[PDB]
Amino acid sequence: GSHSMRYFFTSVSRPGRGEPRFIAVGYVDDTQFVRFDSDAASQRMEPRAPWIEQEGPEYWDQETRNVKAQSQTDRVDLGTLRGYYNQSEAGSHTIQIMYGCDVGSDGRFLRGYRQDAYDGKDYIALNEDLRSWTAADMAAQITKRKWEAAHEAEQLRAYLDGTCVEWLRRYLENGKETLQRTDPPKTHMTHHPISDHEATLRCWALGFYPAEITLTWQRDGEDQTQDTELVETRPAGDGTFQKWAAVVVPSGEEQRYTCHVQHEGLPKPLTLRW
Amino acid sequence: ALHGGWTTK
Amino acid sequence: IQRTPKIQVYSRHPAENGKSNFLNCYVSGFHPSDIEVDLLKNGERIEKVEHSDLSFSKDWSFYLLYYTEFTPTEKDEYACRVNHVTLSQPKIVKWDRDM
Repeated sequence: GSHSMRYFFTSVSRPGRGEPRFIAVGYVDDTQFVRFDSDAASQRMEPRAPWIEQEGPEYWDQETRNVKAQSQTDRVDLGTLRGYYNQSEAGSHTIQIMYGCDVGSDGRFLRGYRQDAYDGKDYIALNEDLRSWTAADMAAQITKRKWEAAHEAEQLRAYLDGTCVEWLRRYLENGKETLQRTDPPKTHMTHHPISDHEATLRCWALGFYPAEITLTWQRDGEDQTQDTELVETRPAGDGTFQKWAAVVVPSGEEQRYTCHVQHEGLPKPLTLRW
Repeated sequence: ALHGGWTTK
Repeated sequence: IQRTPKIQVYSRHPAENGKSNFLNCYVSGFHPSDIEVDLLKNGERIEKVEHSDLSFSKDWSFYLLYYTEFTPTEKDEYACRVNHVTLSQPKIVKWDRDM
């Protein structure tokens, strides 16, 4: 199916405690493959997947230089945005950045993106046409005018729909064997009395990849998203994911409830009953 | 591979 | 402005006493990024605990996975202890095999 390459950046100011903490991570689909931590001993971009380690020292040289320049740009922007928002130099603040590209199974460019945040809220984002910007408030409009004048969208577009796709295609080929394929979810159900008259029915899905999945509970056709407890999808730590959903039912009426599972490795939507 | 371009905010 | 973490403590593979497994504490949905996460065995902090690299979701909230190899014994109690600015007292979530 489709694939993605995404880079995530976080810069957190440390007032009076040194330079800002900077952490950068690269993903292909849901698989991390590179990392950089300003507080780590290497001070280099590091491999985190087997198929990226075959890259030569000139690759790691360029990636280390480019990730450090991103950290130095964020240092400037932390001070600049503190001024835009009229904040003191004493508080800690966060800049987060995400950009990347998606390709189809044929390798064709589908979409590129770039989004920036300040203190966990939207700041500025590139539009899907890769030609215009959307600022979230009047402070971020200052950045937009500066980027519109410098024609930043043109150089960024050349990367997002050009170089980004180029490297993603190469990574998909270099890691074709061990890149996590669509692993179907293993499903089962459990039953947990909470009293003499009620019980918790929990619907499980384990060891699946990718992370996208849908779990729903029906009671005689009708839906019960209100009385359903749904946990966030969670990593198993081996490359696969897990998720469960639970409903409290009256003892004796368990047969009136059905769980429904949807994944990309499922030919048809699985349906379970206790 | 990362983007090698930086415009400050 | 500040969002409190959601905590899930769980094992990678179905728990079976005597068999080596992996104890996970997945913390997500929090902001700001500074957080303290300790895994506990019978109330005491496991010393060799690894964690993933900081990342975030579409809503910009952060998530982290702390993990360590453990050999579950039915008498041993395991828990995850998390401290965040949104918390007054550190939150302790005990490991339950049915969740």
